[PDB]
Amino acid sequence: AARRIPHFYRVRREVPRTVNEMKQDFVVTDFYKVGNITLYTELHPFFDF
Amino acid sequence: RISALPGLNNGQLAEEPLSAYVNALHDHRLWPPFVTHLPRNMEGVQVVA
Amino acid sequence: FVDALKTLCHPVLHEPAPCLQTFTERGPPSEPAMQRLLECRFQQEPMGG
Amino acid sequence: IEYSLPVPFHRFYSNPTICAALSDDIKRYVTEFPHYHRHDGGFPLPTAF
Amino acid sequence: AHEYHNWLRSPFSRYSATCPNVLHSVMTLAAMLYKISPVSLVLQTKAHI
Repeated sequence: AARRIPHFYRVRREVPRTVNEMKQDFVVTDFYKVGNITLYTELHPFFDF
Repeated sequence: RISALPGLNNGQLAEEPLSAYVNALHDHRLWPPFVTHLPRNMEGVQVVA
Repeated sequence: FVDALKTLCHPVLHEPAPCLQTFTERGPPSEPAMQRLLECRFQQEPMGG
Repeated sequence: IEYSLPVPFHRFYSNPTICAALSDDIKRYVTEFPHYHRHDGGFPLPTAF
Repeated sequence: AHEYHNWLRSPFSRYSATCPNVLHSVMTLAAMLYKISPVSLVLQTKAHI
C-alpha cells in the first residue's frame, strides 16, 4: 500500500466528489433552497445514505 | 488564500481550474509585470516580442 | 442574491452587441464640452526597439 | 528526495503542498488538475483509502 | 498606452495613491480582482458575498 500509492496518481481521471463533500459546501441559508441537489438524501439526523 | 475562495472551489469546469474563473490572481492569462520564468501553461495565451 | 441567481447569469446580460450598435448609431457627440473628452488614440508597435 | 515515499492516506494528513511536491507522479497529477490544491477535504485519496 | 486593453485600469492606480500602509490595504487589492464573469457571479454570491 505504500509502493503502489503513486500508481493511483498516474491515471488522470477526474475523481468525482462524494455526496457528503457535495453536501458540505452549502451556506446555511442556501441549504434550504431548491437550488440544492443533495437534500434528497438527508433523511435521518443520525445516519447518512 | 483569501482570494482563492477556498470554500467552494472544486473540479475542472473546463481545462482551466475553477478559481481561474473567479479571480484575476489565479488564471494564467494575466501576467505579473516583472517576470523571470514564463510558466508551463503558455499554450492558452500568445506572446509577441 | 442566491435566490436572485437566475436573472444575473443569462448571456443576454453579458452581450454588448445591441448596446454598441445603438452607441455607434448615436454617433460621436458634438458639444464643445465633449470635444475635450472625445479624442484619444492607440497604436500597435513592435517591441524590438 | 530520492530516499522517501510519501503516503497521503487520511482525511487530514494528505495535503498536496508536500506529498505532491515531493514525487513527480502526484506532481504530474496536480499540474493537469490545478483546482486540486484544496485542503478542505482535499485532492482525492486513492481507492484503497 | 492601452488603457482599455490592460487587465488593470486607472481605479487601481488611483487606489494606490491614497491607501494606507496596512495589511488590510494589501488584501483589499486582491478582492478588487474578482472577475465579473457570469460563472463567477454564481460562485461569489453562493459564498454570501
